[PDB]
Amino acid sequence: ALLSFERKYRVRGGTLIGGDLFDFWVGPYFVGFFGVSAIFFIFLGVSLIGYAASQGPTWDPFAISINPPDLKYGLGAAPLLEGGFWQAITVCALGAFISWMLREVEISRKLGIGWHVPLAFCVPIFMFCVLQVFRPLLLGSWGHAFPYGILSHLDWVNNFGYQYLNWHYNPGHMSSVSFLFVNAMALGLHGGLILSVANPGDGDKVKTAEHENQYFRDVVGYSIGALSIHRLGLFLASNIFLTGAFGTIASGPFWTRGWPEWWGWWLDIPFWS
Amino acid sequence: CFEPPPATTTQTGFRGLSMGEVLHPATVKAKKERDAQYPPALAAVKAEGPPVSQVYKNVKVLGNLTEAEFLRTMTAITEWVSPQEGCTYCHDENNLASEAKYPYVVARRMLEMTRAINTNWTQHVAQTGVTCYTCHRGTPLPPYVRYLEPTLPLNNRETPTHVERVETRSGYVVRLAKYTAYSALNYDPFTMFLANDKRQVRVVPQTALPLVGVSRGKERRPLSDAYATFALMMSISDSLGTNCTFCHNAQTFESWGKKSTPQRAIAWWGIRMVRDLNMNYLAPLNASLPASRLGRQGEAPQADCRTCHQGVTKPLFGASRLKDYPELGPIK
Amino acid sequence: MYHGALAQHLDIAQLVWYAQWLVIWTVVLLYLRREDRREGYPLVEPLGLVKLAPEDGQVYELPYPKTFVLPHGGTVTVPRRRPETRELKLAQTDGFEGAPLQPTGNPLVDAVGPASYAERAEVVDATVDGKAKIVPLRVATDFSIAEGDVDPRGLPVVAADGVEAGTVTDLWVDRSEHYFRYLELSVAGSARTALIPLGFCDVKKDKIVVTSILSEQFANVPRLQSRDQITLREEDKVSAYYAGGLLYATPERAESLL
Amino acid sequence: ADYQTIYTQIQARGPHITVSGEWGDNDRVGKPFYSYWLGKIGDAQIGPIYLGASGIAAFAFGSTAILIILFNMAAEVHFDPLQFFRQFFWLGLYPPKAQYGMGIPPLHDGGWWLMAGLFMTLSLGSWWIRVYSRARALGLGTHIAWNFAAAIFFVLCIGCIHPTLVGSWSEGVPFGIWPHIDWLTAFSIRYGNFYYCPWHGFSIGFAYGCGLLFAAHGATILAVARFGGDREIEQITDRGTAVERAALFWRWTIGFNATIESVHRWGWFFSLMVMVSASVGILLTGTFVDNWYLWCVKHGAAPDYPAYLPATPDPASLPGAPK
Ligand code: BCB
Ligand code: BCB
Ligand code: BCB
Ligand SMILES: C/C=C1/c2cc3[nH]c4c(c3C)C(=O)[C@H](C(=O)OC)c4c3nc(cc4[nH]c(cc(n2)[C@@H]1C)c(C(C)=O)c4C)[C@@H](C)[C@@H]3CCC(=O)OC/C=C(/C)CCC[C@H](C)CCC[C@H](C)CCCC(C)C
Ligand SMILES: C/C=C1/c2cc3[nH]c4c(c3C)C(=O)[C@H](C(=O)OC)c4c3nc(cc4[nH]c(cc(n2)[C@@H]1C)c(C(C)=O)c4C)[C@@H](C)[C@@H]3CCC(=O)OC/C=C(\C)CCC[C@H](C)CCC[C@H](C)CCCC(C)C
Ligand SMILES: CC(C)=CCC/C(C)=C/CC/C(C)=C/CC/C(C)=C/CC/C(C)=C/CC/C(C)=C/CC/C(C)=C/CC1=C(C)C(=O)c2ccccc2C1=O
Ligand code: HEC
Ligand code: HEC
Ligand code: HEC
Ligand code: HEC
Ligand SMILES: CC(C)=CCC/C(C)=C/C=C/C(C)=C/C=C/C(C)=C/C=C\C=C(C)\C=C\C=C(/C)CC/C=C(/C)CCCC(C)C
Ligand SMILES: CCCCCCCCCCCC[N+](C)(C)[O-]
Ligand SMILES: CCCCCCCCCCCC[N+](C)(C)[O-]
Ligand SMILES: CCCCCCCCCCCC[N+](C)(C)[O-]
Ligand SMILES: [Fe+2]
Repeated sequence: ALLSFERKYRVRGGTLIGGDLFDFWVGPYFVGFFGVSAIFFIFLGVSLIGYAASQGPTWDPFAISINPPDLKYGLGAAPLLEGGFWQAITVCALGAFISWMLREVEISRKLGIGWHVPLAFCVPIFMFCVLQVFRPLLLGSWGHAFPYGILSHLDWVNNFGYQYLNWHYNPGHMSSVSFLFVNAMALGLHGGLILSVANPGDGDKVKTAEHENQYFRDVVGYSIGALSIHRLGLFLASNIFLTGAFGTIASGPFWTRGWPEWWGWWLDIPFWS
Repeated sequence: CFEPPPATTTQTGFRGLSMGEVLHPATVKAKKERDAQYPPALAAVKAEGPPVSQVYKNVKVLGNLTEAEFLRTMTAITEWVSPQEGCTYCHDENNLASEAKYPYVVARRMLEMTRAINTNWTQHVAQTGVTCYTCHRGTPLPPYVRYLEPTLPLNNRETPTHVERVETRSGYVVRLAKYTAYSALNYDPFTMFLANDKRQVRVVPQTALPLVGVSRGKERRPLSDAYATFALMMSISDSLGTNCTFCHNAQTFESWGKKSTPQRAIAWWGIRMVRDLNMNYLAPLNASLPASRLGRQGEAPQADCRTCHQGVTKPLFGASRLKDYPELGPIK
Repeated sequence: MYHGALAQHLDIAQLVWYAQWLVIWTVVLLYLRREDRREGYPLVEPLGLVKLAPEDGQVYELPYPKTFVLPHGGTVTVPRRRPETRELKLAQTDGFEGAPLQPTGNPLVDAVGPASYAERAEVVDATVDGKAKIVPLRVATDFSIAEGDVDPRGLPVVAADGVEAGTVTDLWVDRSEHYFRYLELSVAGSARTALIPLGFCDVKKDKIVVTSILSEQFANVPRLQSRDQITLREEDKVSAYYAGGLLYATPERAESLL
Repeated sequence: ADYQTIYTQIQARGPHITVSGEWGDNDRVGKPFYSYWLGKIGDAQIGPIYLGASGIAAFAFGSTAILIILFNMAAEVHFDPLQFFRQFFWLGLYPPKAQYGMGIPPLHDGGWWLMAGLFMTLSLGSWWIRVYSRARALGLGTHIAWNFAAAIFFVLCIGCIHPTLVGSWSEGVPFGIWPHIDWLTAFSIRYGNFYYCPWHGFSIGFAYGCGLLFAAHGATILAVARFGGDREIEQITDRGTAVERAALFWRWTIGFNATIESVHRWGWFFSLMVMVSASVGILLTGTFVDNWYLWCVKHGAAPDYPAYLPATPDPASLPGAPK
């Protein structure tokens, strides 16, 4: 059940709600009040997916799709089969994600560590809200939101991009992509570096913090350092969505033309036209 | 930089596919007001007296009309094409049967062209049809035409800057960009696809696996054809003031059936109509036009989708004068 | 005919799909998940009594040992036998397997829960060329505070209760990374010194604020063996003490915020 | 809150460390200088830099590639310096537009592109040697260089291997800001929607996964910075409470956990697999699959949807319709 070093950490306390009532483990899993709400929302959400999928045409997991309502239903409730299941499942998803975040807060307090992880996890929750809640509110229908299906959600991303002719020219997207790419590079560099120091090979000795910094000063003239690459990593990753959200929100509510045309602000300055 | 909310949106596919139009109300309203300038139909006249083939001396196309009908046609033509210049744009004051001014002969061919559009191309123009106004908008030179190279501005009523002018070589990339909705695509889709019927627009294979004998080396279409098709599609979209999802489910651009809207099929017929118009009616007019109308390769100005549509999915928001002017088609 | 076609509705890309999944699951399950088990394994149950033979699963889930050759002599092998020796001042609040433990004594001194330290080597962490890594400025005389930043030497240390608890006498610096990790302070009215990690320090221009513990609790901060160097275990002891404060400094901090 | 996780409150200065490598200690040029503002969020020291043969070779070949591109870009605006700055994003150097197959194209239609391709490739190879050899010189493993090798391999796949395999240089990636972007859509269109390429899916999965892992890992280390969790090498060789807490945070959250060493293997593997997966997809594309959407349809994976507006037959296949 327990890791060899675990027992000393398994103390009472650190909860946000309920005190001792839900302050326990089941197997490796800490429960807490938010463990209980998470499971509630998961069970309810997965039930609604099951029921909705059975009323649909197929059981192939690649082809199942629970879709939002037609635009004409605006911000109202829709009949279950034609958007209402999507609406209910969306609420359950938010319930589950927020519960999951708040549970991590409780786990952090018990261990006497920083709350940085749940903080970081707010970012993808926020982005999910941008796609499914905020942007649909600004356009006036839940129908602008994405459908729940393995492949169907890609068809939505696809058409959404082509609604603005070439989405690659969206400046918020350019920022988002750049952070996606540099984050993946940086994780490889950081992971590679640490492994290279601890595993030089051929019975050679484990190297040092000084070797770490020497390697990057040699290769690129600068090393950000041990703590700071972790700060940077969080910053880079978080900015995939923090910058991306602007490009998403802007498309429709604040810009209706193609995204390449947006760059007219630069191209059509009279000085060089 | 930006356009304030709200946006008007429509649905063109199954819910959850993000297919539909996205429109800025102020932009739609400005285009509505521009297009509302379409002059109303002139009052109907009763058909009286002999056909103008017996009355007048040089009537080859509208000979079936009576005098009052025919003079009504001529007043309408003047309003649509040359309201500021008047009847004398095409006519000698002292001899109305003289063909000595070039606009006379061109106008005759335009009458035939317009009749052909409304009779042979109903698959595109339906019961709405076109008149002279659809293209001309009250000037002899239509505001949106194409040469065999790109020109700025798109509206020839605006005055070009030095860089915009076709002779300034440094502005070529910007001339091309603004015809392809500001993309950097390095292809002129007018000369490639709309001036004639030589090129195929379709580039996507219709099989999962590559067929042996078309899939290696010089057997293959170069990737450039895909860039060019995309450039045509950018240009088409901008010319109708819409986006790809008006015609396609982007899941599969190449598929018809449920993967395309009826507007896609209408657009298809539109590509054919424009080719017919350019090859058989508009391009031959370089013989009958002065040199100041021709482009740098001696070409007459020609038509694309914008020529009629001018940034709207239906030209003039579906306004029609077909019933009001039977003599412009359809012809039995 | 078709490039990529094989007999009986098969194609090359279809085969590569299956192969890719096989590679992924192989690397994840057989390699990475075993690399994950180099610490804390084997697991401890309510008394693993079978002393004469090992359970099969416990052997299967472990990788082959690896040996690290340390930079200043010695080797470490993982995974290995590491039971936690020291008596823990903790009692089971219930009979259930996953019920929390309660502190029986003073959890900060007893070093339980968030006050817990790991059993690291009683060894001074070293620089690339053998010197002690973490040392006060009095010893590291060639190191300085950067032009622009607060010199905290002289400033008071205000605890969570708002009481002045002591005065900052020195900063300990990491000579390998050029980074301050601790402040040293005199505990007023106790004739002793105490380290605090910078992460527990709100550095202001006229004071150092510390919300983790009360002023009185600075008395029982783990003492160092030597004045001018620190062991890896002592670093854990010192750091853990303040962390323990986050949950235990007052009775209300362990209870629910709502 | 731990303000140290946001920025360095008090910065330290001291003599500059130099770890000796097995060769090249004299090829380190420049004198180090310090930046107070950089030092808030990072190490204050900038320079020196190592300047070996492979690095110089990389700069030489790279500069040559950059110059070939810039000259061709400048030609595209008839050398007008003002229009060059204006239109920079829209300018590019293109592979052949015509189908010469594998034939060496004319300079006016893709030969300059091919040249710039060669010199970039030599520049990447030379930099790879730098990345590898510097590790060997300092007695470190070559883990970075193998990750970097996968990234270079992916570039070669889209740049020349895929063109070679289908037999047309016309399919290469153009040099330029918007033009390299435009290629993505042309390629996706040509090959029947890249969303339906499983290796696209895998690559994205790993790329998103890198986001997840670096956010989660970065945050984890910051959350245990109080206990020295940033000192990762000695937390591997001598488990501290930092990594015990980190491990238990994740075990109690998701039911299982890594070690401080193994999470770096997870990250390194995820990063590698972005590029490996991408490369496999491009190698299969054109070679063994022509339309990824139709391939998914063939194998029963594609979703289908009802008509909303009426289904629309292909007009080209109606009787008596024109070409
Ligand atoms: C033709 C269509 C295009 C398109 C259309 C597009 C759109 C419409 C949008 C993007 C967006 C984005 N695009 Mg993109 N795109 C991207 C990259 C990206 C991403 C960086 C970015 C953010 C994605 C996102 O919001 O995730 C969202 C992920 C979320 C919300 C994760 C939520 C996690 C949740 C909290 C937890 C879920 C838990 C599970 C259910 C639990 C189950 C677990 C199990 C194991 C127990 C690249 C790298 C490329 C390339 C190489 O060409 C590209 C091309 C295109 N994009 C095409 C040109 N793209 C987004 C953006 O930022 O644009 C500015 C966006 O809105
Ligand atoms: C703005 C653009 C978006 C986008 C664009 C996108 C693209 C372009 C591609 C994907 C793909 C994927 N997306 Mg997706 N996406 C997904 C989930 C997925 C997965 C099915 C897959 C792999 C993701 C991955 O490994 O991430 C990183 C996380 C990792 C590695 C941890 C493991 C996650 C696990 C594999 C997720 C499994 C989810 C379950 C199948 C769903 C829950 C089921 C319930 C009943 C428990 C979720 C759960 C959400 C939510 C809740 O917002 C989301 C939002 C978006 N995606 C936005 C709509 N997505 C890829 C795919 O292959 O699609 C078929 C793909 O190519
Ligand atoms: C309509 C167009 C689409 C498209 C077309 C597309 C294509 C054609 C290809 C991808 C590929 C990929 N797409 Mg993708 N895509 C992606 C994400 C991704 C990437 C994960 C993946 C790998 C590429 C990469 O990391 O390059 C970034 C990393 C690179 C390029 C490595 C560079 C390393 C190099 C050593 C750096 C050296 C530079 C030098 C220093 C500078 C020298 C230069 C000088 C000399 C000139 C997302 C998340 C989405 C969403 C959300 O919609 C999306 C939608 C689309 N993509 C649309 C469907 N996508 C690739 C793939 O996986 O295919 C299967 C791919 O080939
Ligand atoms: C998932 C895997 C990811 C991945 C992985 C990896 N990627 C690595 C490594 C790994 C492991 C390294 O080992 C290596 C490196 O060295 O890192 C420090 C490297 C690289 N990845 C670069 C760029 C990149 N990666 C991209 C993508 C992905 N990568 C994908 C996402 C993309 C995208 C997204 O398009 C781009 C643009 C360069 C910085 C570098 C090559 C330099 C070169 O080949 O020179 C070529 C020669 C030149 C003259 C170019 C000069 C300009 C550049 C910026 C170099 C200047 C440096 C110089 C020291 C500046 C002076 C500063 C001084 C005065 C203070
Ligand atoms: C830039 C910031 C990055 C980021 C950051 C972080 N990410 C974190 C943390 C941080 C810091 C954690 O602390 C937390 C965690 O614990 O790590 C192991 C977590 C997690 N990241 C997950 C998924 C993930 N992260 C993604 C993206 C990024 N992450 C970006 C890149 C993506 C995509 C798509 O890119 C995916 C799929 C889960 C594995 C996990 C949540 C578990 C959960 O919430 O449990 C609770 C909920 C469930 C177990 C199931 C709920 C079922 C609902 C009710 C019914 C289904 C509805 C659903 C909407 C249907 C969709 C269908 C689909 C086909 C469309
Ligand atoms: C039945 C019942 C009533 C239960 C009640 C209890 C309860 C609430 C149970 C929850 C049950 C549920 C819903 C379980 C699902 C758990 C989930 C969401 C699992 C998702 C796992 C996935 C796919 C993770 C993706 C990320 C990934 C690839 C991780 C692998 C590597 C790991 C383990 C990283 C975490 C990790 C990181 C990021 C470190 O930095 C670090 C540093 C030092 C030591 C350890 C670590 C470490 O473990
Ligand atoms: C060019 C756009 C024209 C304008 C403006 C006007 N007319 Fe015209 N007219 C035009 C053509 C091409 C023709 C030949 C028609 C044919 O079917 O072949 C005509 C003809 C006439 C006639 C008949 C003359 C004759 O052959 O005897 C008349 C009487 C006439 N047009 C009069 C007329 C008036 C009054 C106009 C201004 C209100 C006018 N036309 C404008 C071309 C164009
Ligand atoms: C788009 C399909 C058109 C319709 C319908 C009509 N015209 Fe037209 N016209 C069109 C073009 C592209 C051009 C070439 C540009 C040019 O200015 O020559 C023309 C030309 C004319 C002209 C000559 C004008 C001049 O050069 O000064 C005339 C007199 C003219 N067109 C008249 C005309 C009439 C009477 C029409 C209706 C029956 C008509 N046009 C329709 C495009 C299009
Ligand atoms: C209606 C007014 C359309 C809009 C808007 C867009 N497209 Fe289109 N497209 C349309 C038609 C009628 C055709 C067929 C052309 C023919 O002569 O047969 C096409 C074709 C394509 C293709 C090629 C499909 C193939 O079989 O190879 C592609 C890739 C394509 N279209 C894409 C596309 C994009 C990206 C668009 C928005 C920028 C777009 N099209 C708009 C009709 C219409
Ligand atoms: C004038 C000769 C035209 C040219 C050139 C093009 N189009 Fe057109 N189009 C025209 C008319 C008169 C109409 C009918 C409007 C109506 O009320 O029915 C249309 C219609 C379309 C449509 C359908 C729009 C809808 O149903 O909402 C589309 C999609 C369309 N046209 C596209 C299109 C394209 C792509 C063209 C260039 C190849 C093009 N049209 C040329 C008139 C004329
Ligand atoms: C045998 C011989 C003859 C044939 C084989 C030759 C060979 C191996 C060719 C290989 C060619 C390859 C791999 C080509 C790949 C091309 C690719 C992937 C290009 C991609 C992107 C290009 C971009 C972004 C170009 C940008 C260009 C510019 C910004 C102008 C140059 C100036 C710069 C300052 C570069 C900055 C780039 C960036 C850091 C911002
Ligand atoms: C394909 C890359 C070709 C580049 C050739 C130029 C690089 C020279 C390499 C010298 C390496 C010397 N060494 C091993 C001592 O580092
Ligand atoms: C991101 C795209 C994901 C598409 C996944 C489709 C893979 C289909 C493979 C099916 C395997 C073969 N079979 C026999 C089951 O059909
Ligand atoms: C699309 C990319 C797929 C990435 C798959 C990696 C998922 C990690 C699996 C963790 C499994 C945990 N456990 C305990 C069952 O081994
Ligand atoms: Fe790390």
